[PDB]
Amino acid sequence: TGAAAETYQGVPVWRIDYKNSLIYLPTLLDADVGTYVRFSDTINTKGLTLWNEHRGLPAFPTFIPPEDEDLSKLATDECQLKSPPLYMYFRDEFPATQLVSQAD
Amino acid sequence: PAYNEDVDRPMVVPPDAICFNCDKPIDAGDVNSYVWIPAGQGYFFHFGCFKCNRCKYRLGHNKFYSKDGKAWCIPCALGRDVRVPTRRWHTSYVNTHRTGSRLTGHF
Amino acid sequence: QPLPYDDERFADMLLEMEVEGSLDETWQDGRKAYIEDVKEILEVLRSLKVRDICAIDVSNKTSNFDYMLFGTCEGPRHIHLAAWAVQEADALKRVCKIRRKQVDHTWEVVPVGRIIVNLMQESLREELSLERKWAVTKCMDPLSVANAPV
Amino acid sequence: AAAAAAAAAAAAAAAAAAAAAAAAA
Amino acid sequence: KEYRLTVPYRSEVTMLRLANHKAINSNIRELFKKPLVMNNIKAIPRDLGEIPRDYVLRLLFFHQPIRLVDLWTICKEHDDVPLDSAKHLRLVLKIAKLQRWVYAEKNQTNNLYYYYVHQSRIQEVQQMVRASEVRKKEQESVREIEAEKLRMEEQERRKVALDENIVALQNALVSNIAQIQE
Amino acid sequence: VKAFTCKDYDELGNQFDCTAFWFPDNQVVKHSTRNGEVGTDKVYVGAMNVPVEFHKPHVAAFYKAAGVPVKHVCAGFPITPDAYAPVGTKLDVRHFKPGQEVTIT
Amino acid sequence: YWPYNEDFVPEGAETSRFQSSGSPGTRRRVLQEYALSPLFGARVPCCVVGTLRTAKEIIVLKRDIQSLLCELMELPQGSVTLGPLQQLREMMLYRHGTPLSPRLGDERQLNMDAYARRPIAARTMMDVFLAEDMSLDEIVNFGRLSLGKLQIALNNLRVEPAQLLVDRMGISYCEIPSLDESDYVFAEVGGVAVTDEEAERVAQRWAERCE
Amino acid sequence: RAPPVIGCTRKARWAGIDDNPTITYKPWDTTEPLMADYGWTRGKLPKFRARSPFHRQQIARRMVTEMIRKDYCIVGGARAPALRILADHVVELAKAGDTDSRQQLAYFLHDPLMVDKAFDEYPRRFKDMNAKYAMMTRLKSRRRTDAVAMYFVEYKNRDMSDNHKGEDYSAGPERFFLPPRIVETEKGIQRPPHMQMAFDRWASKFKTEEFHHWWRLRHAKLRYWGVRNVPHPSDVDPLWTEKEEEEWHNEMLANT
Amino acid sequence: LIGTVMDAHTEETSIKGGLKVYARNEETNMMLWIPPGNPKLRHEVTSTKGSFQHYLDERDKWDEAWITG
Amino acid sequence: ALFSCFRCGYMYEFAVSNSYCRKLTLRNDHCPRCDQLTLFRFMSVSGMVGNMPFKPIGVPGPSYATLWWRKTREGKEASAPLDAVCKSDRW
Amino acid sequence: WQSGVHTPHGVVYRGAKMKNWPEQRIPENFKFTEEQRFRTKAIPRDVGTIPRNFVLGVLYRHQPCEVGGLWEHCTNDPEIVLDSKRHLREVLKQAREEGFVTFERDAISNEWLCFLTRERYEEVQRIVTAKSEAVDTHSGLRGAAATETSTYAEKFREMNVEAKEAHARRLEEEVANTTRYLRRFQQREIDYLPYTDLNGKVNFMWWYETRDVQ
Amino acid sequence: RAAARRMQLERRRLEASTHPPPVDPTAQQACVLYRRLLKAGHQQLLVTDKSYYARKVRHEFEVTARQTSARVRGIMYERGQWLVENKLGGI
Amino acid sequence: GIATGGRVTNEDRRWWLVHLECAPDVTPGTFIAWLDCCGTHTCKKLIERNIWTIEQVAALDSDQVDELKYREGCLKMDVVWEHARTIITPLRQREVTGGVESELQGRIMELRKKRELERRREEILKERANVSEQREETLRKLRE
RNA sequence: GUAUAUUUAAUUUUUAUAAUUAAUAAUAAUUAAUAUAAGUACGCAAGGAUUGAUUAUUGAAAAAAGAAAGAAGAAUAUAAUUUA
Ligand SMILES: [Zn+2]
Ligand SMILES: [Zn+2]
Ligand SMILES: [Zn+2]
Repeated sequence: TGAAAETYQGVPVWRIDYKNSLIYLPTLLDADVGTYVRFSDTINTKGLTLWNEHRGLPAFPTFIPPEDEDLSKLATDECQLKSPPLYMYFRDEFPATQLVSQAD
Repeated sequence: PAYNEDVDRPMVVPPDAICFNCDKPIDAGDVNSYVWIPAGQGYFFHFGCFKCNRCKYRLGHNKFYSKDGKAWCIPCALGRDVRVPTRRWHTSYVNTHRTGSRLTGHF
Repeated sequence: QPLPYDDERFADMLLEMEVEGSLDETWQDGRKAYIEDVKEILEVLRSLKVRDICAIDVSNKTSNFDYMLFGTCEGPRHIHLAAWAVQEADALKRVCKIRRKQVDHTWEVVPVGRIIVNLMQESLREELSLERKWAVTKCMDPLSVANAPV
Repeated sequence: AAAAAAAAAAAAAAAAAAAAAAAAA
Repeated sequence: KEYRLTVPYRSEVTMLRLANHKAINSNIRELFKKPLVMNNIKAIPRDLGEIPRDYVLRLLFFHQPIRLVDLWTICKEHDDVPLDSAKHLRLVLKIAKLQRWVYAEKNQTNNLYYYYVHQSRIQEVQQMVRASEVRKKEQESVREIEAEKLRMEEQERRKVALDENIVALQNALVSNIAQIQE
Repeated sequence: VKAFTCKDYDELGNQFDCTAFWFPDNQVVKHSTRNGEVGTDKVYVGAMNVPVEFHKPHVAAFYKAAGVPVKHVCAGFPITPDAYAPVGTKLDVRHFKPGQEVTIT
Repeated sequence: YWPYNEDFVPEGAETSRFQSSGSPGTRRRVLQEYALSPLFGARVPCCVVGTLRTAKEIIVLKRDIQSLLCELMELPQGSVTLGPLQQLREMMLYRHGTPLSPRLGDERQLNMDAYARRPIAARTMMDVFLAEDMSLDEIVNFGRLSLGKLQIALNNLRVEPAQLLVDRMGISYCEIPSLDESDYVFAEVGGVAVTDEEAERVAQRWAERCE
Repeated sequence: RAPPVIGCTRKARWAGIDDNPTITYKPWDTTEPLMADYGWTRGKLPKFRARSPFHRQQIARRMVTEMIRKDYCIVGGARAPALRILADHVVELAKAGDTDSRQQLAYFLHDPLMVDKAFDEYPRRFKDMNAKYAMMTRLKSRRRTDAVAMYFVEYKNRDMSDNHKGEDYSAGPERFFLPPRIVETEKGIQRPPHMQMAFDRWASKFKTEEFHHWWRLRHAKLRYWGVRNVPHPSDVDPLWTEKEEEEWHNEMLANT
Repeated sequence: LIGTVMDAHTEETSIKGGLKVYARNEETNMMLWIPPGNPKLRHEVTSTKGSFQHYLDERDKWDEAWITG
Repeated sequence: ALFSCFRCGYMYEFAVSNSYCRKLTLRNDHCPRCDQLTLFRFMSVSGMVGNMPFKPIGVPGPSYATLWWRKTREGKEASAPLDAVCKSDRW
Repeated sequence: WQSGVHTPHGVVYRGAKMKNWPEQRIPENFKFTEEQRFRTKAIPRDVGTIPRNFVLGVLYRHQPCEVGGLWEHCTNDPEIVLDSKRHLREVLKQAREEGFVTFERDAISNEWLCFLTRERYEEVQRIVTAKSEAVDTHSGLRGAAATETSTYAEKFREMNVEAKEAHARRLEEEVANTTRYLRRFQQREIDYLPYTDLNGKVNFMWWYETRDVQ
Repeated sequence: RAAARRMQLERRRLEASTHPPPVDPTAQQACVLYRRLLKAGHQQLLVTDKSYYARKVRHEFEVTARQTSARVRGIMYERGQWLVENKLGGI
Repeated sequence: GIATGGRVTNEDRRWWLVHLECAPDVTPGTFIAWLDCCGTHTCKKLIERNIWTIEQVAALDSDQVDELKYREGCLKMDVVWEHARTIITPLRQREVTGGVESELQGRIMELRKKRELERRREEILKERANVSEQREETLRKLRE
């Protein structure tokens, strides 16, 4: 038991840092540091499509950075893209429908 | 227990410790063959002198009865006629330098 | 110059923290209930002919609610009707309705945000004196935690 | 020596309500 | 095959426990636990003698009614006691009973109390009186020795002051000599 | 590459044990197709630059034949013809989106 | 099983403070002041010089290197300053881009049509700074002049300060690294937006304290 | 959220390090110089075979003491890297030179004389050396006993070393109790008087004849136990004789 | 809640931090680990310094409560 | 551990490591009270060098006799006459 | 130790300096952080034959010795071998453990007075006499002035016959002046080397010399 | 540490013994407290029914005090004083 | 700070400036060990060089830094030197004026209110005792 | 129902690269809590369902082409921390 090609399916992305070329996924892998992970784009979920007008469209075929911008002219905090919340409510509590009382 | 702690009382042997029976000094520096009993007061015996001062025999129970400053075995002290021992006569079977007495003491 | 509290050092630390203006800054919150809403609920209950309406503020005291309301009703049907009326009055910000099958035929509680209304019968109200407990309980003293465990 | 043990639930509601702080202190 | 011996850093308590070699000041607990033939731990020598008997008699006279446990506690409280473990005391009481000095007596309580025989207690009373007289004489001699010691201490102070004066003058002379060279 | 691990927090009080993956120099290393069969189009993407002496002779020969800078690792992705990118293209981490769904192998 | 024994701190011993004040508001205000404060140890480098030798050999010639650089940049003697000598790691597996990476002979901007970089040409580095009063344009001009002179000296090598530096001192590299933009643009401290007036007031206060 | 594999789990001998958040338990302060845990994980020294961790600690102490006594030591198997790292730690203690460091080294080693020798010579010997003070060569000659790789662990900067200068270890001396061979160009060196006296006292024991009787008795013991190539105690000859003593005395006087 | 500091994971600001607290209400003794950077768990060390004697006695109180429980 | 001169009774404390297992029960040392090399007898245990796995340092614990000896030699009453001479914390 | 950090600035001990230890200035603004100050250690000091003999001689001179009085007497004495008050306290502790010095809370004053054990008083007297005789025999210049020696003997006899308290005080003042004058040029250096005994306990071997600063 | 804690507990017990215990108020004090409570309620409260508040306080005074002990009566008297001073705790 | 890789950067300098707030009691004369990444070896070598304070460490020069880092064996001496240089000026300003905008008047008022509130608590306890004594006296009167 | 043969599990050690087809782990997991719809459909009335979301149930996996008797670590978590 051990070394084996495992494949987590549909892990949401959480944070992109294109200055340092880092992607943060809100999960923990059972893999050692330095492993060459392969990232692919999930094509559907819950009977829907990942790319669509309701959610958005990708940089098809890939992302081509503009000409004027220069990553060497930007700090690390100016080059981070945080994802919208994955959950809908505070998971310590319950949703307002199931909650006895809510503060708002 | 083992190694009875002697912090309160150092448990040292004075150079001029006199044999309880023959009344002669004990020189602990040369050898430890002598017999010491703290009983904390202090008692000292030569290995030879440990025998009863009256019958000059060993102690069956390893216990003696001091009388007139001299150690007399329980039979002699109680008055029962001394019965000659069989296993050994002139010894005491005690252990030298408190080793047979280190079991009891102050902690 | 000792201090009556069991833990003198911690009690002195807490007193200094409270005086310097740090406990209030840390605990400050603007989500307090509204006496106007309390009065509107009082008027609704009076219109529905509820008896012995009490409004006890619990914001200062350690609790999970502010401005608890207590009322006594003549029967389970009256309790259910009053609860429905309270929920309808809260309809604007209300998120969900109460059960239509009264689980407890002698006690119904409608939570309205920070405010909570408890409608009971006279017997149960006299049995459990929540009003007396919440009126007698002392406010949240920061030094109160400077005592022995229990 | 450091924790105080008390039986508050055995007391009546009135006592446990009007003398909780006094007993705890 | 014990965890303590397996520990990378053997503790001193475990080291002492393992130190069961047949030598002076070796652990007595381990030797006693070992078979009698293997080791040489013989019977504990005790003095069931006249001086211990007199000490026990004095303690009993002080606490006329007393249990064995209470007498042992009093002995423990007393600093310069020639007894230990209370087994020496029990043996002393046994020999005293055999010699008609101290006798036991049963009571309604499950325990029994040791009293002093009437035909032998009178000797203890005079023995205690003589001991008190000797103590008073020793105290008077100690007071005389204290007076002699204070006088000798005054003389010692005088001669020590003389020695200090001469030594200080010698040191001053040495320092003055050492100043000339520099 | 799997860079490190940290903990982040949502706008709400939700804590996520995030794993940060580093994306070194990435380039489309090769294009493949099994005799033009439909659906067999594949793009091979490199992972990280590497010296000449690092790789085995056959791997070095493969990269020399490709003409792309030598890469330590090369993965493959089945795609559609419209998704092709020229060999030697530079891929930025912004190829993905903050909130999308990724398959991690 | 507690991590700390009762004697971890000496009995009846005072402990030094670890934060300004218990008040969160004043703590945040002090944090904002310090964050918006200008850097005090910041020094833009006029030019980073580099040698293929080791620090234990370049320390002896460090002063001579400084004098020769000052002569080369046509400045009054003692006008330039040298930063700490930094020896780059002897990486068995080269990794371009790391600060402690031996600088290569060339760069892509210099030889775009090359299938590899030229071998290592610097194992130790030392920054050269001018007077802080010098403008950014002046610093850039001095760095470019020094770089051009050193490049010409190397080319002709393949008397004057450049030749002396190349031959005697042994330096065989020089660069003008980009500005350290890692600094933080504190537009919000403790969740509170930094108003322009507040930022200007903090800057004025720091300037007054410095003067 | 929790990781997939929860708790401290043992992995393969050669496995990578993952930064997944788990409660880490260390037996003690592994950062201490001479108190290092032995294990097959990358953060621990290799654990050479022993009957117990206490026995492993005893073996480590013996190896370090022998290294200090004579810089060069030949050790078989996984204990070679452990010995090298322990020697580096001893050098670090010596360079630190603190009284607490000296007391720690005294606790560790078996020989206070060797503790003093290390704390006296290693500071100046490795003042100019940063990190690696011990080298570990691998010998192509494997032990016939159990066919285990042998490693020659040596200290560096022998020239800067004072008591070990000009020593060549290509081949051991004629007798183990004689001073080690000396390079021809370094024949005039003189060792510290205290170390010289200690070595002379140690060698006198073997120079005694009762040692010759013990040697013959060892021949007899091994012959009885089963070791094959043990010549009969009738044929064995003493290691030390008068003519050899005077020749070696002349050699020692010449070497100084 | 108001509590003491039983332990701190790291000595300098970092996301991989965390701090232990021993809150003690009327009749509740809860020892909790709180991580920094959480927008909802606003934890503030209200004093500029701490007392090791206070830490010791509070730790003793927690130990007694845990044993009794 | 505590070691006491055989004759003098002067006691000194020193922890014993694994390297000196066969010198715990008995020792030989230059006692200060008597200016001669004298035998020293073990009396009590202070604490092992190092520490056992996964436990605090002081888990083995000094013996009560060692604690009492240390208290007598460095306590409030003992330190009072000397603390005035020089604050034990500094010079 | 260093004057500026271990003591407030301006505090200097006129004892015996350590060999090769550099007296380096420290800025007045210097101050430790409390945790570092707690974690700070101290170099072990000599508690052996010479320091204990010196302290016993000082106590023999001034049988009633207060704390400040004892320190001042030690500083005044020209045979100083100690280095600092910490060294003095360590030597006093060693003497107490050996069973030489006894500390008593004086009834007249709260200060802790010091006395010498009567059992050890004979040993102290023997040590003092032996040291005095050794110094007298070693001093080569001493005895060159027979007239001076005779006058000093006459002074000793005069002090013995009369009340010698004033004479002793004047001699103490003269000794202090001479010690200052000596310190102006010479100084007693201490040189130490650590070693490990057979028991495994790290100790220090010390030797004291006299160096002329000039 | 245990000895110090026991000593502190003994000191606190001594201080508590020195301090007086709670006492049962007299009829005049009870009437004054009731009048103050009624007047304060009438002046302050606006949501709760004044008649119900008066009835509840009357029932408390005439029932709970009699049912409980003297110490509880004194505690309730002090609590009523606290309520009068702190605005009835919010009503 | 301690984790700085290769050269020091404005990010590290700003980190040091930010944590200056978290280190209030630090004075320009503070002992050198407070400097980030200053190991035992580094501080021992600085003491040998007679450097005892952050002010002196910052006052050092490039040649001294080089001879400390490459001949004395000190490691990260550049890091500690940069720390001292970046922190000295705020420390000097703090020494000249400890609390700027700290509202010393506000702090004095807070201390006065703390004293007044403690005295008020003691007076409340004494008043409770007096009330208990008055109740006892009233009970005595009723008995009479 | 007391390791041999068959059988099965795994391996045969960096293979730049999963999948044209062979075989092969998950064909309605129900259930429980709360809310929506809705206080609706329906019912004489009291009364009052059907019902895809959230939570609970916590895990998520791809075989076949390259050079081989030391420790896949020059082992103290850096593919050299200066090092003589
Ligand atoms: Zn005899
Ligand atoms: Zn007989
Ligand atoms: Zn002795």
